[PDB]
Amino acid sequence: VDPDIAQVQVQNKLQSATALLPEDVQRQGVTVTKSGASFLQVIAFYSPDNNLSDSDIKDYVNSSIKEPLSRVAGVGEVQVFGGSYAMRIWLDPAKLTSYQLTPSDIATALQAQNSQVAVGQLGGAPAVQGQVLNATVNAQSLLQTPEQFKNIFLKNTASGAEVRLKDVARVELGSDNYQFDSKFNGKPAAGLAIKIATGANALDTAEAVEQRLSELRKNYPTGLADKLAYDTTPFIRLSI
Amino acid sequence: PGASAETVENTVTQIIEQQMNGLDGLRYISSNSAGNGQASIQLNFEQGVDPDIAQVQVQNKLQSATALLPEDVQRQGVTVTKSGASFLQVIAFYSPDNNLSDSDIKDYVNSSIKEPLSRVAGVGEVQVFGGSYAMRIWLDPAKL
Amino acid sequence: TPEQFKNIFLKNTASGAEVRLKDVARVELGSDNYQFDSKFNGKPAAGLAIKIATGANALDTAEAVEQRLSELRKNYPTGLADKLAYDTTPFIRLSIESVVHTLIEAVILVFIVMFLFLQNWRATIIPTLAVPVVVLGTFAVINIFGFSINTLTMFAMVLAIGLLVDDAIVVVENVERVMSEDHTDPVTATSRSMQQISGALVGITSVLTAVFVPMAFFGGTTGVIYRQFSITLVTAMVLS
Amino acid sequence: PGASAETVENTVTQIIEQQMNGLDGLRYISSNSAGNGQASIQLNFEQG
Amino acid sequence: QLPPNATLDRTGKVIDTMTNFFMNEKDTVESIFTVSGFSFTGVGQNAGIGFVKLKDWSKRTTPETQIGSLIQRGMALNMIIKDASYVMPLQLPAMPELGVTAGFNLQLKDSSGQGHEKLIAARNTILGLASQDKRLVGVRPNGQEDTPQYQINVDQAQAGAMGVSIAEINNTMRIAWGGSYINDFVDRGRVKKVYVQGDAGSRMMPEDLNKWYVRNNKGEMVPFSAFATGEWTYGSPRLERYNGVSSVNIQGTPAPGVSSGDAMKAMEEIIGKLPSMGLQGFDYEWTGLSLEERESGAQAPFLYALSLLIVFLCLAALYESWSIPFSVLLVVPLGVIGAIVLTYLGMIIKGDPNLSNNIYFQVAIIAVIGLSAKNAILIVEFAKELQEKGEDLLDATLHAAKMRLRPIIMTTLAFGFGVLPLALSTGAGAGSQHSVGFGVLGGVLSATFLGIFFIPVFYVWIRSIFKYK
Amino acid sequence: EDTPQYQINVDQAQAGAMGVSIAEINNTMRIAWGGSYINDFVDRGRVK
Amino acid sequence: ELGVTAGFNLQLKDSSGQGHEKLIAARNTILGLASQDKRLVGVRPNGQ
Ligand SMILES: CCN(CC)[C@@H]1C(O)=C(C(N)=O)C(=O)[C@@]2(O)C(O)=C3C(=O)c4c(O)cc([C@@H]5CCCN5)c(C(F)(F)F)c4C[C@H]3C[C@@H]12
Repeated sequence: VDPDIAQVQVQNKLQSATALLPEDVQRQGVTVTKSGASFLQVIAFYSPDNNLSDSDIKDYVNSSIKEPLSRVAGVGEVQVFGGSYAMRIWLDPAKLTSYQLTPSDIATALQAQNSQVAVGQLGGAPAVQGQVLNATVNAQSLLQTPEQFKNIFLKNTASGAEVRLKDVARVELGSDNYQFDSKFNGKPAAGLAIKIATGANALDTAEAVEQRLSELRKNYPTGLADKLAYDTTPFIRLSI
Repeated sequence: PGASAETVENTVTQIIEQQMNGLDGLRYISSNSAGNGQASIQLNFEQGVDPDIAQVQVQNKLQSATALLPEDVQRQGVTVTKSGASFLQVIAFYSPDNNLSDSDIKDYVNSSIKEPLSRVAGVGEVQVFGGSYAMRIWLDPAKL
Repeated sequence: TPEQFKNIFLKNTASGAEVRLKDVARVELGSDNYQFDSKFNGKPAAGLAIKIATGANALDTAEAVEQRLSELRKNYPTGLADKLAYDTTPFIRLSIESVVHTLIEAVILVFIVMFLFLQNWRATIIPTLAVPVVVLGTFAVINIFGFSINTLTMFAMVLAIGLLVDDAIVVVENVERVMSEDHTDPVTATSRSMQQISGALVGITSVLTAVFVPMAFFGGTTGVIYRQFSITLVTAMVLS
Repeated sequence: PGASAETVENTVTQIIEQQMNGLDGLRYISSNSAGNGQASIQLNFEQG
Repeated sequence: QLPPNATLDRTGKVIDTMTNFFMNEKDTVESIFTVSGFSFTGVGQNAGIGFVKLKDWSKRTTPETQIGSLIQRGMALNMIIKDASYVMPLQLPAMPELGVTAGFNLQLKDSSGQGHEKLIAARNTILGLASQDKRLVGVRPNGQEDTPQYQINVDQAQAGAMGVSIAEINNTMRIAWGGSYINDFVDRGRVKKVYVQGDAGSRMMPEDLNKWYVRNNKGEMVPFSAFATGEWTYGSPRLERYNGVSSVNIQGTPAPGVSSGDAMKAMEEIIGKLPSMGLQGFDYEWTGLSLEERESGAQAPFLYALSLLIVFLCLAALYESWSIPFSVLLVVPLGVIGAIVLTYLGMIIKGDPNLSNNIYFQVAIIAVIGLSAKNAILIVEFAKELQEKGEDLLDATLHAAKMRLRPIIMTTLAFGFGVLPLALSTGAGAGSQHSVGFGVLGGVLSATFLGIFFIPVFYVWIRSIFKYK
Repeated sequence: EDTPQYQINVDQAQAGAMGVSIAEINNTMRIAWGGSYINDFVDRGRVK
Repeated sequence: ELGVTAGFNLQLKDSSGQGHEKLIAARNTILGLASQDKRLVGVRPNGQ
């Protein structure tokens, strides 16, 4: 049975169950993948001097190394075990009771505040006679920093005082998942796996990855090293 | 929507673009990110590649990529089309004696002459250069 | 109707006055899209641009488009007319027809060369009769393998006329000489002539088929062009 | 569910058939909208 | 193309000056269809396109009524219409499937990562250098150009205090300044759309924002002015990427007497000056038809070599020798000389950029090799037979040449008369026909006047070195 | 293998006297103990 | 695969948007003349 045809049939059937899925599940997104090539090699990105945390490196591989490695010839797929940062708000139950607030209120204040405004264009299509200029109106309204998140408005006290997010919660940039601890050699670590592409020489793809990696090490954050935790190329070279 | 050419690029463009790097038979990729919020990615395959099967492949790569898209982008939908290079024909509809108006002409080509031709054998794409009647409500800010 | 949208009820004010849609807005039947202004000969017009599907004959698609339009015109409103502003199909036909004119011209010119050398109607006719069989047969073989009639296939047929008459010419040139030397009958000479002529016949065919065979193997767009010439040429030479 | 045939034609069937263009091999499209709330659009393709 | 931030109305004024010109070129022009707001490169109020249908090829025989004559006169539009950035008339590609317009397409890649500004600086050096090369016509950036934008900044803090949601402001401002499709009505049995948007006077200028109000949680009306402010900014309307790297597309056309390859080589030389001038770290790639041009020229040396080899090996198997296949191979240059010579002279005399090394020329050379080989086999096969029958080599070679001459000339001349029609074609498709014809015809002529003499001589030489039996 | 787990048991009637609504109780806990993903934000050009 | 039952199938199609009651009116006129014509036998409306 042709693999591609099987995957597309499944995704198409999947389109008929999504409305019936819980909003939250839908929000994360549901993925369909297929069986295929084995991993040629896994590279472990680790901090020898304990300078960087796991969250930090998984984020670095994700924002930096994943895409340059994908364009390397022969690489069908690049997978990273890991994820980036998330903004985290941890709430004191007591501090909330003090100001008559409930977790839901904090949620409502966080949906409104963190939004992207969309406006339109100055000229406009059915424009007035004698319009000379058309431009684009854009509004920057999203929040990017932790401090912006802590100043978010919640309520005004009877005294007229201001209760913001900082008052009832601790706001930090933190990990997306706390479920897994990954290390290489007792040191914080993250892992990236390479899958060879169809109709390819692994021996040659492997050499190409090595050379791309060579260029990216120069721009590494302080304290990062890269080494191989898995390699299958020695087997194949030896067998030939 | 509401995003700059630079956010459309890092958020949507490059993320979609990296998923499609390992596709079989891909000659080259060209991409565009625009200030209106629109992103476009064109993929060119090598002679020999069946177009029907290549379409099923891109779509299979995109199901995982859509997750990593921002939520407002997923909400607006992501479109995958087999694409052509040049128009074979451009047909003009017009009034000689001006006994018919353009809004009327444009409506008749969108309601009566477009779908049948788009469904003519071998046709593929059909673009319209006029519009269709719509109910337009134009608000006064003051009176509101 | 737009009146029903003007009577939409919105609110009541404190006085108790009803606020309907007309009060806050103007309602009109307008347009879905206000983006483009299209004109034909400087006058208002609408247009339909058609981009053909992959894997299809432009000529055939064009006829179908027009045939559907023939049925559509009967139900047209009184003012409507339609013309083709941009059509590429006419050149394509004129290009196809030009080459067929060239083919006919070449056959006539080759006949004359042969007549100038052969000098007998009887001698000249035999090589000439080969041309209908070789060309008709090649067209047949090529359609078994899915090659259409196009400029490239047709250029190859024109290139082949001087080439496919060679075996025939090398046969009758000799029978004719044999006879003027030995004064033998048409059948005796032909059998003798055929013994001396055969080594040459196989050799000429072999060279002429082998030069054109490596082209078909080359891939890419250039390969698609090369294989039109090589299937036609190779088929023609074996047939000859 | 609960819909009139007219409501299924306006709200459901027409919206869908409008997106049904650009299909390789399409001989014809036939559709039905009914009082039991159901719409069926059948698409017939040419041989091969 | 018009200047940045242009209105649809300003674009329609230019398309009218353009349409008047074509509608007045009566001898060569039948019709025009125009769309303002649409372009292949992008949709914007500034963009525009026109489809011009010329008169029947029959009615256009004079030089003035030719296609390039039209294009050159229409290139005066750039100078006439001051407002527009560019007004460029462009021919279709030979195979329109492979492109929109003929010419060259290139991508300048920022391989180093220097910038977007740096990249545009490079484009503009390349643009002015290309203006000053006489082998080039109409070099232009393809794509949108940097435009002034209007940036609105909303103070989140004051928004929180007045009590207006940033999410709500978006709702009020998305429906007001842009449109919103809400629901559907039926017109004549067909569902249409209902749109809500503000009136044109309200959405025209930055000051018009002040006319709109947003309701707070207390239910009051708060001016847009209270929570936001606007500044005019400058930026890129659209960013382009080629193969994972940021790029710019540059498209142009060869000048009237120059070939496509020559224009391509001129551009690459210009890019070479980029480092010396001071912008370094820039790379380029070819795309579209130009990519393909590059690739086809490349495959030709391998094609010629492989074809020569198959002939050589087949001859050995057929004739059980190694020496004789070499004698037939040696005569091959004689035919190929005429082919290149007619093409080059022809181009010079005829003034034709089309008569050059192209795919059609390559098919012709293959044909010439087969012709030369065929001519050589006829003399040589017969010679070996006589030698095998006891004749001494010189006598046998000489006898063969006389016996096989009339046959050889007659066949060679018929291949020549066959391609004379291709060579002298005046109709649609003539350029392709000529490319094949001249190459084949030249080879015929050289083979007949030089190759025939050389076939006996090389055979004698090889056979003397390696004696039969 | 099966493992020990913990069940909260909410009395609607005690809550009713208090005034509290069931879905309010349910919502509190989902966010408090469970956690919630509200919306995306941009940091360094990547949406998180 | 074929439910036609060896009967000519005619799809009276309202292409001018006259309406359903007008489409039915047209059908009624067509079915009258058909019954009258000797060549045509058993021409029946298919739906409801
Ligand atoms: C994002 C959270 N999490 C991140 C921790 C991952 C995630 O949860 C997903 C999912 N649900 O999709 C998974 O894939 C995962 O669960 C999984 O399957 C793993 C493995 O099995 C695995 C392996 O087989 C071999 C190696 C290599 C081979 C050579 C040396 N060791 C490694 C490696 F060490 F590199 F990390 C792993 C890691 C996890 C990742 C999980």
